[PDB]
Amino acid sequence: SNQKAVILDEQAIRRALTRIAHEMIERNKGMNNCILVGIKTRGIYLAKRLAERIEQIEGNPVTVGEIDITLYRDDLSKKTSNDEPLVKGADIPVDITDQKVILVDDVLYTGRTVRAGMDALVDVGRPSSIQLAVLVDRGHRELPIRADYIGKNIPTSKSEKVMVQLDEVDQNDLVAIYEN
Amino acid sequence: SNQKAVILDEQAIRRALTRIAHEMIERNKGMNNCILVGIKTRGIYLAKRLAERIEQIEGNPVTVGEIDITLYRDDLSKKTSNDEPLVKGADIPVDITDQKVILVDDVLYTGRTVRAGMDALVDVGRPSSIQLAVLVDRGHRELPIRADYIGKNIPTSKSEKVMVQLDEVDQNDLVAIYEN
Repeated sequence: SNQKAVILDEQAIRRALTRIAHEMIERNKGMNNCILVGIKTRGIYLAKRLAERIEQIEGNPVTVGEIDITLYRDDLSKKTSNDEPLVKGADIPVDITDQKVILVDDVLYTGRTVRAGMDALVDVGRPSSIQLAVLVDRGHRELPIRADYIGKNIPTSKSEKVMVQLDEVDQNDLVAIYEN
Repeated sequence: SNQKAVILDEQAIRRALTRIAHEMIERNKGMNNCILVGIKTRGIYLAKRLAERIEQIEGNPVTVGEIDITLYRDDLSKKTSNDEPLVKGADIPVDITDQKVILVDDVLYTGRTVRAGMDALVDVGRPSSIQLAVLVDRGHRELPIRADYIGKNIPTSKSEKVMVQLDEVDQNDLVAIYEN
């Protein structure tokens, strides 16, 4: 059992998202004229949970969009994690120009997925600003990107992988770190 | 005289660049296989100064590239600062793929110029990472960008402008803050 450790149990996930929701409301005037955009399949589901939490706290709906991204690599190396983002498409159901957008990512690692998400946003509109909310920050950035909202920060080596499980995809809520 | 204040005199500029040069060498194995790329006219001149400082400390030359960017705005508002970057072109004289690149900016403000600089880099190659060095960070980010190396951090309001003067452009070395 010693090559996996739980870094967020289901309670901690709920608590972290609830805290992020409150931080969004405090920093962004109750989230009027602010849109959440998920990246990664699990980032999308997290953005939808966050929108529902903000609606319950504030009483007004929050719009959610999605950016569909797959990460590839240029070589045959299985150890190194996928680090070249391909934007498959995007669906943001309202105009973002002059609005605040918050990108929602499950795990902040190299920053490359975020960079492609910002590019996809500025391709469809001219938001007044883009912020970044992440469930876990595991360090090892390869770009000059930082999150505005963080569920939990953990130290990691490059030999490790962080796995997020969500009910919607995986039929359970958990975050764990694994040795590769 | 009370609508301008000097935040870096010529001594402080020299000292800040010398400190950034040492920090680059400590963090990046003496800057072998690391390229500096300036953005903004003054960011280019700063990158060339930094390269010369690293050469003097380490003894090996450092390659400098340039990205040519002009900032525009979509409206007639003179108060708000220019916030839409147009990449006019780039000249990076070596391949950047699998190399470390450091972008050099004079003043970090919204982050939008940096975002266009990263995009221009990933359009011509696949660097192993991109870092960011700035002479001054004046806050008020509009994107989730942070510098890796900072000469000086200052608090500012949106009513203020930061002016960098360099010998190469302005015939003097100074940084000041002004009330708009």
